[PDB]
Amino acid sequence: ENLYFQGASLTEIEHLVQSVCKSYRETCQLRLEDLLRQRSNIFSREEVTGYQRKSMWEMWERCAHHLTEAIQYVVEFAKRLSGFMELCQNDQIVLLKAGAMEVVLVRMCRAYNADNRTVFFEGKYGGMELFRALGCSELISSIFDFSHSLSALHFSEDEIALYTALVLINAHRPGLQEKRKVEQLQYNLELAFHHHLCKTHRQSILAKLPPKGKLRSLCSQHVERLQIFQHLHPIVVQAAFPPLYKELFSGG
Amino acid sequence: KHKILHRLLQDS
Ligand SMILES: Nc1csc(N2CCCCC2)n1
Repeated sequence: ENLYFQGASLTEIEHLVQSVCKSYRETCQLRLEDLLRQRSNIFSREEVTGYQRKSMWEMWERCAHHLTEAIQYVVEFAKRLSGFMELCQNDQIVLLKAGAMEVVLVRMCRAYNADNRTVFFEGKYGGMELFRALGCSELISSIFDFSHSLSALHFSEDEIALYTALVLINAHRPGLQEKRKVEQLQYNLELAFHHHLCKTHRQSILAKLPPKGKLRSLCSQHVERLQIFQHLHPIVVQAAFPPLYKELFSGG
Repeated sequence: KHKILHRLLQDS
């Protein structure tokens, strides 16, 4: 069915490296240069107050919609990924349901500026105070601290590409039917990723990378804060939340 | 209940 479901040679590993870096470039949502070309367009104190003055439900809707758009590009990355489409539909959904948010959280460090501790949100850079109306301060400081940690690693687009393929292709996801098939694909991508770090003299970041429990904690915290908002505003979720968001985080 | 993932995966 697919080459990456068996043992691959050094040459095949080299083509996987370029395949992943290619698939990523076609689905990154915003170019790194465009994101760096805005670091100076910061939201004003008046605009920050404007966000802070927005209702909790409005802030949640805006954020859920932005999360949904970013997740949609991650779905495209997955489809263009070598071996993902050769997996069954159950496994494709399992991997995307568990991995999509984790990929968005990793991709996010590009859109975060460690110098001023701001994130590119709705056209400009704003600090974590911009999201004060959401009513989940622990989650926002946890997402900023994580992006601050990944920012310290000085990732290249290629490194983000290779690592995000790994975050998604996880053979340990509960509910996987073809566990051995996902095990071989994960192995080949681990080889692909480690090959590039070796070739680029970047193997030192391997020990500096966050644990798999960190990405899980952030995803679980998101589902927790969503359950709390849903209890407060059930109609806002039902009527104004994107169906993809509800499918991934509310199971319908 | 929603199922948009099945559509996104099929749509090519
Ligand atoms: N649904 C949801 C919860 S927190 C969130 N984020 C916060 C960081 C910036 C983008 C939106 N979205």
